[PDB]
Amino acid sequence: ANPLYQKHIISINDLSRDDLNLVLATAAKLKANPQPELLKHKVIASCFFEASTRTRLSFETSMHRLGASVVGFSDSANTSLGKKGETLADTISVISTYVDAIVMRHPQEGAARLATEFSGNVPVLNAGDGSNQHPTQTLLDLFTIQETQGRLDNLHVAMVGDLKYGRTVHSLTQALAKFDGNRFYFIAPDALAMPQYILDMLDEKGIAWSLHSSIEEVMAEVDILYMTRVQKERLDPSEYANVKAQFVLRASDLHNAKANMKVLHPLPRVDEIATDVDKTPHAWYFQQAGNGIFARQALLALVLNRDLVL
Amino acid sequence: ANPLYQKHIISINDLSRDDLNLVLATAAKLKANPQPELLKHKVIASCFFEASTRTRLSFETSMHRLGASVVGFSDSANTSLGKKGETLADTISVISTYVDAIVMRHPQEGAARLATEFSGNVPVLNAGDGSNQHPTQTLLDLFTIQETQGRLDNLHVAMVGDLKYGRTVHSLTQALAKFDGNRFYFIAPDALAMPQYILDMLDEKGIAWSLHSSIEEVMAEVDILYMTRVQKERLDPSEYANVKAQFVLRASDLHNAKANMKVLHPLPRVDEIATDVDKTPHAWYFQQAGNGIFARQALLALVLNRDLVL
Amino acid sequence: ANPLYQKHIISINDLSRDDLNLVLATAAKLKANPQPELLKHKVIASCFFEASTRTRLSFETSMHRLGASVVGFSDSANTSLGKKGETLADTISVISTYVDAIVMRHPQEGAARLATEFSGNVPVLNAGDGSNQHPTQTLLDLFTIQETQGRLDNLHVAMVGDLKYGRTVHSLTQALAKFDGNRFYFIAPDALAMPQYILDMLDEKGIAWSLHSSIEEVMAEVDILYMTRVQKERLDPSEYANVKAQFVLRASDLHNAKANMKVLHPLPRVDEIATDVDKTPHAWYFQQAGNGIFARQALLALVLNRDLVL
Amino acid sequence: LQVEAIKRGTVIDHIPAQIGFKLLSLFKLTETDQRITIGLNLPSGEMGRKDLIKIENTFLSEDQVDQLALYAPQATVNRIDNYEVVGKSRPSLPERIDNVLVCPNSNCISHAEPVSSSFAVRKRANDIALKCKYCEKEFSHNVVLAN
Amino acid sequence: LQVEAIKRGTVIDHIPAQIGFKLLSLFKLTETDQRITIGLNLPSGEMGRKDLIKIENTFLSEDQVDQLALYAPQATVNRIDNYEVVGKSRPSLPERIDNVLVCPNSNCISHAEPVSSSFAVRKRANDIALKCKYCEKEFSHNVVLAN
Ligand SMILES: Nc1ccn([C@@H]2O[C@H](COP(=O)(O)OP(=O)(O)OP(=O)(O)O)[C@@H](O)[C@H]2O)c(=O)n1
Ligand SMILES: Nc1ccn([C@@H]2O[C@H](COP(=O)(O)OP(=O)(O)OP(=O)(O)O)[C@@H](O)[C@H]2O)c(=O)n1
Ligand SMILES: O=c1ccn([C@@H]2O[C@H](COP(=O)(O)OP(=O)(O)OP(=O)(O)O)[C@@H](O)[C@H]2O)c(=O)[nH]1
Ligand SMILES: O=c1ccn([C@@H]2O[C@H](COP(=O)(O)OP(=O)(O)OP(=O)(O)O)[C@@H](O)[C@H]2O)c(=O)[nH]1
Ligand SMILES: O=C(O)C[C@H](NC(=O)CP(=O)(O)O)C(=O)O
Ligand SMILES: O=C(O)C[C@H](NC(=O)CP(=O)(O)O)C(=O)O
Ligand SMILES: O=C(O)C[C@H](NC(=O)CP(=O)(O)O)C(=O)O
Ligand SMILES: [Mg+2]
Ligand SMILES: [Mg+2]
Ligand SMILES: [Zn+2]
Ligand SMILES: [Zn+2]
Repeated sequence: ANPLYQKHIISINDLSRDDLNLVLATAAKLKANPQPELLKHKVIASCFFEASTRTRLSFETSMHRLGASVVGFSDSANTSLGKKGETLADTISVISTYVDAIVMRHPQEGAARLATEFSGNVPVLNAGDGSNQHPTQTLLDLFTIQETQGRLDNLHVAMVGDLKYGRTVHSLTQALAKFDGNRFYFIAPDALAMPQYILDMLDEKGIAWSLHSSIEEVMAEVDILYMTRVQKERLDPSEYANVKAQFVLRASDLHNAKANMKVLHPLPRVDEIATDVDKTPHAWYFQQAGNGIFARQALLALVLNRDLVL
Repeated sequence: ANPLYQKHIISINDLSRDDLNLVLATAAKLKANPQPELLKHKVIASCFFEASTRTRLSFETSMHRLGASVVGFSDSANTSLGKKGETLADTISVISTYVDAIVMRHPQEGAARLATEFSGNVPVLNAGDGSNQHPTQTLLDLFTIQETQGRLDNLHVAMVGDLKYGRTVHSLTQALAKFDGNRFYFIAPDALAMPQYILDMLDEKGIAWSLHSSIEEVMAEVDILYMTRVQKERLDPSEYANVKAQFVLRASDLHNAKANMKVLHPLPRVDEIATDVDKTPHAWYFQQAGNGIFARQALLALVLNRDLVL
Repeated sequence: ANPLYQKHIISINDLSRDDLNLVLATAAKLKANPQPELLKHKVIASCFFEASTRTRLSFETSMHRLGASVVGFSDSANTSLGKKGETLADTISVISTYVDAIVMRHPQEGAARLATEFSGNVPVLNAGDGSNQHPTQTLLDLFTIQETQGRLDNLHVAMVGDLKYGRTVHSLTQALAKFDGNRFYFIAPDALAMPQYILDMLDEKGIAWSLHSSIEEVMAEVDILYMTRVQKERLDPSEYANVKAQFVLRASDLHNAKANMKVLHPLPRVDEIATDVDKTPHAWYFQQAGNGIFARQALLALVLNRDLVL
Repeated sequence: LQVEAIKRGTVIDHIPAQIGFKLLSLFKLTETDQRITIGLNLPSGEMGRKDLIKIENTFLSEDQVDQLALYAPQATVNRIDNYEVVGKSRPSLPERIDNVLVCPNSNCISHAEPVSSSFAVRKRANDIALKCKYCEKEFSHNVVLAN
Repeated sequence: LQVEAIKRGTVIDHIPAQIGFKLLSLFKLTETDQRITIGLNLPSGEMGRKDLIKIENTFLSEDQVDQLALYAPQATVNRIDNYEVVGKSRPSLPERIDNVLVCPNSNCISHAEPVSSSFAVRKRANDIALKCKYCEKEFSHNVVLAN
């Protein structure tokens, strides 16, 4: 079987470079040549305990494109966990008797990891756990970088905004650090800096990173400009001075960008990317979102099938 | 056609022993040999006006396993009944022009019965109506007892907790009373006793039942120990002294149980079953839940198909 | 100085029979011969941190009938304790630099006692502290019992309703127990029984008391029928079965009542005394309430004025 | 002896078994720089098994000795000086217990406010009843927890 | 020797001051009938002051010994039989610590749910890093020890 068959997908920290390349190669194949019946007779749970537009809808669309069925919920309010006091543990214990895989997003860090301890042989795919990890976002992010840059090595990547609570950049930084010669630029308010456990990992691997107080400092040298939203639903009230976006990208700020540079954003944006950026050739956040379909089909196919031959 | 073809499934009181055995026999067949296209081209409404995890998800998973499509809602808040003042009657009147069967759970006793009066030729399956009936729970309960005990006759069954509001034990007691020589033990607070209409039925049939103030009194003789949750969303405020579980099963309490005894619970549990019970060979509430798939597939297959040949 | 001069008045348990008699003697005197200027140049705080009609309004009226001025609040919501997070300790520490006495009611037991530890030389008068004590209620009650029965000894006294949370009957039972040969009947639901510390006190003093499940049992021998409201704002949710009055006195219940028997109630009543009782000669709860003026005038005179009124 | 003699301080002898640790925890006796020697589950001819606490250069007033009465009513408190027992006393039931206990009435003012806990102590039947200075409710000592 | 030698059991030596009493709590060491002797604030050659705990006929569980590495890295665990030291070692840092610690991340799922805590352990030269199995956040052991 392929290395990802029947594996839980919880944290980028558990995945190798080869694992990531496998998903990306499989994504490119499915995009080029769809497999409408690959997951026929599979039923998959989509269990979202906090809000989502892109992650839930692309995941479910992906399941349907491969011929699987879907059950689940987008709100926990009408589950027995919402109304009758049921633990997450018991919730996972019963749902895992119904379905072939569980896709879950949850407001508490570690929820996906905990689910794996109650799901027996049923693989759990982490659609986001609090401010911790967001593996499938990273998969589609990598895919999009690979598509536009032709490579995952020797890139200049800037990450902007809320890096402390951005589960997107935690997963993405760890993934890009598995490749060679990547250089990182962290542009964030002090209160929302990239956490030390990320930085230490970069140091241990001899990867160059630096802090900057403006996009302008690095605009001329970046291949990927990854913008993020302030995670206000995660902020401690003591951090409320940081609610408004501190860095606001406008079309005029792109004047000295490399022609090949792409602006990414896992979305949704509030104000950190002005709408006049949308029509520039650098805007690629909607194309990025669209790539969620191919990454997530790829992941589903690899976890629920022993072998794929194109 | 089979006796259950196109029948409403509202109350165990309307079903015979033969009906119950038919579902159980059909459940065993489907578990052994799945029929992925049995309900192809059927569309089924899953209409939940109160919370559910197991009943809704297993029902919908069951529909997909047989190849049917599903529409419905898990919250009534965004139906026209929730926002525009529409009656349940009218709601059933229109939905029954769309679908081949209606699965419904509702906080008011009698709602499922009322639905049958507006659904014309469309069968209604009661997923729970207030504290009244819960037929499909009983179907999976019987299936699980049959599997573990080898029989539905001459059993010693203990039911513990909120028997007044437990729609699960109302349906289950009526079903087991259709079989021979079963003996019942009711362990409940006085305020939440098994209702008199149940007891009278047991008396009319010459079935032995008795009340007990502890599990310990009966542990050594029970084949099935059926635990229940206090139905706090049903309690009158005058009954609030009974909110906490009065009977708490722990691993240590099982020391004198029959080796073959199984602990069941329709779920969710709050505290009435401690987690140290989960690893004992007597814990069977998760296996029980899993059996909801086969009972509910069986029921759907029998209601929507004239004939099944294995 | 008189024995009560500058004394805190917190609990009947701290007062002797002589103290009680002194208040009543003083009350009789001021009623016969008002002293409108006795407390001229006093300023007294009326500090109510939970609801009151009778206690606050009669205390304040008494202050004015004696020539004193009044400051305070009837709601804590707009004090700095209510809005700025101030402790009760600091509230008392500042108010006691302003006034000559503090009258306080509070929803926590022990609040008045606490106030005395921060009020320096300024007397605290407990107008009710949670379900604990209500000494000035007891003073007016004793005055009323004495008025209508001619004595405070050798009486048959029934107390009905919520005895567990009635600060009224805690104080009154302790007071009457300081007189000789009184006999008590306690008519309460088991969940709201008279507290053990009261009963132990009766037993040490050799005082006869008994429990009864109906008013009718004792109607023929009671001199004082002391009715109480169920203290719903003090009930645990687990005691919500007792919210509704379990004993409802109506005019027809009074047929075999002694001619001298008075019905008392510290008020407010809900339904425990039907309005048809109001016009019978046994109804004395409004007269009782009016006696609060004489008792509270007396107490203020004794606490704030060195000499005995004559 | 397994726990050697001291030059100066207090020796609490004849502590019932399982109480020695409770005393150290409750009265914060280890919150000092003075040398402490403790024996637990020691044999006794008088009690069978016993605990023993020695605290050097530290002395206990009659009141402090009395606070022990609730846990070790038949303990012996030895005042040691120049290796010599210069005083022996036994705990007497105190009039009150302050600071260390918490009132079990959840609506008591003592929980919200900067005051020290305080309970009056009395013998009731064969039990010890504690009456809170603030709320005036009375409890069996068994249900009155420590901080 | 204020606290004398024992026949068979365990002697935990070189426990830093104000830690010995904490060990008696955490490891429920006094919840036994076995004879126990404790020296607190004893003079020490290498430490100046120390605490010392002796438990007869009793040995520590594994990882309870590696819990010791967190609370008292410099402590010496002596295994004693027939009045002789036969096992002598200092507890080394384990990779993993389960059950006893609390994740300081308040939004960690480990608080709300019935699982056992679990941390991976590594040294950063000036403190110890504890990494939560669940939330994947890393903390100084100084911060985790505020359970
Ligand atoms: N320098 C000293 C002297 C006395 N002790 C202790 O003080 C306690 C009691 O002193 P002592 O009167 O000498 O012993 P007993 O006669 O047995 O006293 P009692 O009869 O009350 O038990 C004993 O535990 C003893 O070890 C001590 O620790 N250090
Ligand atoms: N039968 C024994 C033997 C030794 N000890 C204690 O065990 C500890 C260590 O044993 P030992 O090697 O004899 O002492 P040291 O040589 O000083 O060891 P270290 O180098 O660790 O200080 C000492 O505190 C000693 O009192 C004991 O209580 N009972
Ligand atoms: O200071 C002491 C006292 C006693 N012990 C130890 O406790 C045990 C008793 O030694 P003791 O001599 O002190 O007890 P006892 O005969 O006086 O009898 P009681 O008054 O306690 O009823 C012995 O095992 C001894 O080693 C000490 O180690 N140190
Ligand atoms: O078993 C023991 C060990 C030690 N002690 C007491 O501890 C003190 C130290 O005596 P030690 O002999 O144990 O210290 P040390 O020379 O071994 O030097 P370190 O290992 O501590 O660095 C002495 O005061 C002694 O009374 C005991 O009472 N009992
Ligand atoms: O919310 C963000 O800002 C980034 C990221 N966003 C998404 O995954 C997109 P969505 O919330 O619509 O599924 C996330 O962590 O949830
Ligand atoms: O809720 C219970 O305690 C028992 C019973 N439970 C169920 O049916 C399981 P669920 O509510 O998750 O569908 C019910 O009557 O709803
Ligand atoms: O509230 C009661 O039922 C009795 C008693 N009532 C009064 O004091 C009358 P009031 O609340 O109007 O001042 C009390 O304890 O507050
Ligand atoms: Mg002795
Ligand atoms: Mg040494
Ligand atoms: Zn109190
Ligand atoms: Zn954590």
